[PDB]
Amino acid sequence: XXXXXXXXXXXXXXXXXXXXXYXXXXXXXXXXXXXXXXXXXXXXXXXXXXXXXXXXYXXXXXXXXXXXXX
Amino acid sequence: TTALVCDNGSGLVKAGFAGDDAPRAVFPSIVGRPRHQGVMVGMGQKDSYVGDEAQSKRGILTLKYPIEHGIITNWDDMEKIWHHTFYNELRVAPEEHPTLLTEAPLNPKANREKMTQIMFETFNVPAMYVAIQAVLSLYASGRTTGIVLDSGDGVTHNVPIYEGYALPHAIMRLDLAGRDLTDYLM
Ligand SMILES: Nc1ncnc2c1ncn2[C@@H]1O[C@H](COP(=O)(O)OP(=O)(O)O)[C@@H](O)[C@H]1O
Repeated sequence: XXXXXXXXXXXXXXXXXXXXXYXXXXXXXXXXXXXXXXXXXXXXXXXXXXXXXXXXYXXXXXXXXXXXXX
Repeated sequence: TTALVCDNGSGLVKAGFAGDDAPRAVFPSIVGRPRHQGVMVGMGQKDSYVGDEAQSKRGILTLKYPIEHGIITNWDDMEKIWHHTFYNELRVAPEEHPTLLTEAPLNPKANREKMTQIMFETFNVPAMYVAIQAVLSLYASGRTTGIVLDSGDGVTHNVPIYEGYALPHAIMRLDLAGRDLTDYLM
């Protein structure tokens, strides 16, 4: 005969019960703007790299000093 | 006072006073550094590691090898090694002794000049000498003439020595030492 408390509470409840809507709204929306940094993890990477390769390590001494021998 | 000798024949590194039968202890001349973010905040970060300490610690450390082909690659690293060796093993101060240096023969002057420059300046040390392997090899083996083959960690040698003299033209010098062989092994 009506639209009621009973039905309004039904709608309210259903809203509360729907996990898909609210969880998707929070998680999927927040998922997209996720990331911006010059990561320190990559600072580690870079530093290690610096330590990594003979072309820096040996050559820095050997090209520089064996220039002048005598 | 008393007199002290470093062996820098490559591989583990050998140091000891005159007249002891054998050096006090010996170290690879590995050098190594961290590879990973340091994530125990409780840990003290030390950024470079050497010697059996490293030999234990190795896994996250990664190695640099400061002597190629008997030629010592990176001076300041050597200086780290050297300082460590004196203080940690030797409990010795640079003033304390003459010090004797051990050299691949027939190799670039630079090792001579910087080695001496550093060790007289950075260390301050009563007396210095650098000596060619074969001479020692004879003295220990006690035959005044000879020819020596010694293929160490580093560059591999032929020297005939006659009694009391050098034949520097005679001499052959080769980068064939066991390290490169080992890398062939893989
Ligand atoms: N038990 C062993 N058997 C065979 N070779 C070894 C053994 N221990 C060490 N070596 C090798 O001997 C060398 C040790 O360095 P060393 O001979 O002192 O070189 P250097 O002549 O430059 O001083 C390295 O090549 C090392 O791999």
